[PDB]
Amino acid sequence: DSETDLEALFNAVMNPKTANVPQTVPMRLRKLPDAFFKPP
Amino acid sequence: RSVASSKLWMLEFSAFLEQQQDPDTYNKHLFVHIGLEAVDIRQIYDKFPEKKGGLKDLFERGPSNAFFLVKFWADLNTNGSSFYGVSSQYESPENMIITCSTKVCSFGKQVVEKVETEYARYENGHYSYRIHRSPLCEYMINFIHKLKHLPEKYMMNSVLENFTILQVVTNRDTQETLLCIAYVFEVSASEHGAQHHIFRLVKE
Ligand SMILES: *C(=O)CCCCCCCCCCCCC
Repeated sequence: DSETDLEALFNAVMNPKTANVPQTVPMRLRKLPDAFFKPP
Repeated sequence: RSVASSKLWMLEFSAFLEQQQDPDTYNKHLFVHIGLEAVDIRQIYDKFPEKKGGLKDLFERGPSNAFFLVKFWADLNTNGSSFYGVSSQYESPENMIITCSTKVCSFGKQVVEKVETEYARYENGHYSYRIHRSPLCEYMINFIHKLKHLPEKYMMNSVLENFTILQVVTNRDTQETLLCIAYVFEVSASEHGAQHHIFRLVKE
């Protein structure tokens, strides 16, 4: 596999059953300011 | 002067699509545009290239006042005669030769790097540097096309979770970090269109 594979990246969201990408911590679950998620 | 270190200030930054309707008519759409709370940099290291010359390495070498995180809400609401461009403008008290390196990352891994060299123009007591109508790389054009062809806006944000851009502006001769900007993206859902927030990156 390749982490930089563009097709895989988009396939992971379009067809979650066949997702083959690194698993990560969503930004909303991280220690970040409120302003990061609320637009001005 | 938000995106500014002691040596360099980015006054303007924008990515755009320009369409030529006829020889005298041009339509331009802005995806993002710029024209300070602290974020713990450790919270975003995994999203950018690491090892020597990577984000952690760059930040540790400093200066710490050159390091920024920009969160964009991109405006993707737009339609042979097209040009995808990036424009940016900088000012400095110093007459330097600067290099601008832009790295596009997926899952923190570099996919492509674009490198530009810029020379100074004297302007009202200071020196101005402009990257004018720099061509957006094919990867970025295709990425935008694939985003817009996703059925749902939540799918767009899901993809963009693992998509980042790192911009490092350097003094070519001294290798000093003049500005380092980490970019994170979401899709704009607002009537206002493109929006942004700018943070300082701090060690803890
Ligand atoms: C290719 O040469 C890399 C150059 C990338 C320049 C950064 C422009 C930012 C693109 C913003 C468009 C929004 C995409 C969601």
